[PDB]
Amino acid sequence: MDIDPYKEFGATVELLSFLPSDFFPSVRDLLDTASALYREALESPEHCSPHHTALRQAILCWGELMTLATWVGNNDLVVNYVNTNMGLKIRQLLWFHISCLTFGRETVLEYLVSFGVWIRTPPAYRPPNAPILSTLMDIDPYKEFGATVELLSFLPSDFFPSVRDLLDTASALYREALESPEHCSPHHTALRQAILCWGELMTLATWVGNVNYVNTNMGLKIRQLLWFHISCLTFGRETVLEYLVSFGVWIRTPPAYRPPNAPILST
Amino acid sequence: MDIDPYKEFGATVELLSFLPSDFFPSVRDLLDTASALYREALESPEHCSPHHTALRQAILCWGELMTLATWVGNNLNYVNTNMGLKIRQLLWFHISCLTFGRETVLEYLVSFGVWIRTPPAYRPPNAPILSTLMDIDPYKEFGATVELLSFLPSDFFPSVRDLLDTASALYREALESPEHCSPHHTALRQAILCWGELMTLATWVGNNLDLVVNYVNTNMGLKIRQLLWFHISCLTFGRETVLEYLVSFGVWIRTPPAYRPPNAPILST
Amino acid sequence: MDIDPYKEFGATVELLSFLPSDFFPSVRDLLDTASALYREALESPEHCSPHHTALRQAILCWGELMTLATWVGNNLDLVVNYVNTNMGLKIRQLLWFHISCLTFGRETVLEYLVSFGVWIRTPPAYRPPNAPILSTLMDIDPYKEFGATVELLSFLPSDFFPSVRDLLDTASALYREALESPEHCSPHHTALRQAILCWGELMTLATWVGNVNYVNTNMGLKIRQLLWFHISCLTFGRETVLEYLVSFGVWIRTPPAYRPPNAPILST
Repeated sequence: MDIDPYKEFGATVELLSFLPSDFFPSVRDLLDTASALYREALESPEHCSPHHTALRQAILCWGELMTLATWVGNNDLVVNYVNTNMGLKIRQLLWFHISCLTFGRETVLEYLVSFGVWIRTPPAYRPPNAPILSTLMDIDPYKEFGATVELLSFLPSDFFPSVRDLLDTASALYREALESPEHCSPHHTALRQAILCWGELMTLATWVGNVNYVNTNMGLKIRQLLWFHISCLTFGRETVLEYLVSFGVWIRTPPAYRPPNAPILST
Repeated sequence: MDIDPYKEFGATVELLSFLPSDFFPSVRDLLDTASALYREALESPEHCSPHHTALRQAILCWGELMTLATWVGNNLNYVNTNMGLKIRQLLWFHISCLTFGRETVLEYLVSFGVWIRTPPAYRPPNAPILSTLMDIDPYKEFGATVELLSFLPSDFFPSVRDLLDTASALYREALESPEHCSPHHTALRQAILCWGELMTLATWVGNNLDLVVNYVNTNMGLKIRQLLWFHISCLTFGRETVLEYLVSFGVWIRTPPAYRPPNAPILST
Repeated sequence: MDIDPYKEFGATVELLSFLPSDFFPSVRDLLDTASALYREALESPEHCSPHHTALRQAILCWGELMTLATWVGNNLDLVVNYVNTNMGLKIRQLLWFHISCLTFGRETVLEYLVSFGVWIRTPPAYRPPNAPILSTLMDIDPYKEFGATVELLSFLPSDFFPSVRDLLDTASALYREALESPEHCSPHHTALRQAILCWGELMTLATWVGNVNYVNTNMGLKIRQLLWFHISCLTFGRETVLEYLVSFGVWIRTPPAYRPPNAPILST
């Protein structure tokens, strides 16, 4: 399954390769621009726009890569690797969705065409001023979906399936829905990023070998985002919101006072 | 979470500390004031006001501090300085809401609060005093008693850390609301703050002279886990369902194991 | 109480950190712009815009700070570089904002601070060499728009106003959800956010000068009058305190053994 991270928004990954690599601002310069304008709209308990759901998973995915990169620095050079291969990818996702929130949807799509002809022409007949976008923070990933990360701390560590076992569930059930140019739900917008957040993390975990604590620290965090959004699409949206409450009272009761089988999720 | 126990009444905790610290009466003058006027109403099985639900837990939380302060003095002064000022304000504000109205005391904290602030030559000569001229049960207004909650086993109720974060994962945006959504919410806002100042005293004696945290969890931590489990379940499953759960589960643990249903009764949606 | 000067008008403090420090024109070149375009409206007794109420107090905040900087130059050159780095730069923003919001409208500045954000975030090999500058659409009485004058409040004696800490605690206890809110709700709240923040800069400078107890009898008294007048305008209404000020005038002007010994207290 090959998921284009911005295909629902009108762009492609190769149309956005019109811009050079060293055109996007730094992640320090992108996260502060996000928090200066959209702070109460990013910490909001509802999804105002499909860029807002896409930007929330992009900020949190950089939080995982920075937690992973400084981990292997303890156990100097990996920061030079992460800022060239996948740190550039987060800079594309942060730049695109910030400039979609500010300067509309179609204006930044017309900007990639208007930059696509500026960089293309020879330097003799090029204007000196490149085209630029003219006149018009700890977030919770489940916050617009109703649950919190505290509510999913009641589920034990072995309740979730494997991450390879969970990509196969989404790739079989919802493949032509996740690889579509539409959204069709705010869950598919959030689910498409968690595929690539794990996909752009496993290439770092493959490169760092040339030990595997990732499957209890970062992978357990991605097995929650995969399970919550698959079950939000399969067994309804609010049925899983009331299932976690019913699992909350089961896991809180001590042994010899609860039924021995955990409550399953169905219908 | 940070819960303000005046927030649903229109007042804030910094509007109450607008006044001087020594203005509020003693706990003995305030507890016998509420017993002289509302002992026939605080012991009643109805709410009749959201101030009565807040006042029943404010008296009971002071009884929990005066069962721990007697224990830490006996098994080796601080309460009246820190915890005593916070309990004198809850008794003063809730009595004066029931006696003089809720809106008059809110315009009294503003008017008297600027009266100290003005210089003593350009202010009115006298302070503008306000005049329009006991054993209680925390479940009795809800339907249960202490006896029905003790009918269930003592180690049935979960840990205190397991119950605080359930409220923070289900009703954090409703416990910190400026509106009392239910009398279960008003009785629950006091219980988080009662355990908050109960544990705050326990860390101070832990640094002063751990036996005390083993003592609190026996007879005070168990008493907190009762109404923390009770008010969370009554918000989730309804008050008319938890009362049947205590009856259903209470008979189930008493019957012999060969003639009971094989799994314990549990509440769910 | 952490009050914010721009949060009422739409922007924030950190959103104005998009622009660098050395972008704003000097305090000399900004006051020459204000007096050239808005002098018949800044000195007018009307409430013409909430930018005018914030600009009337921002000039007099600098007019009181420069007095303190001139005063410490005698009774000890090392303070001018301080008052141009921490203050100065903090008041160059508040003067640049309300002049440019009066001139080009308020919503154009908020789309300009974003548009200078994208010009400053891009690497220098791809941004244009031209900045995205915007070009398309004297003494001030601080009480005159509200009804009173300075000399009407000189009749109240120096031992009549409470201290600044007693008058700032009255603010955060009575009006804190209305001062910190992003709405105006009155011309008094807008004039009260600046008087609190101007005291934040005076006590900051007075601390570093002592690293000076005349501040609360030459400049703190002007803050004690401004904080008293706007708290009383919200507590008792505006007409009542203006009617009380003429009733203190006929009291404090009569000699002793002809006036009642009790001052005419504010009521209602």
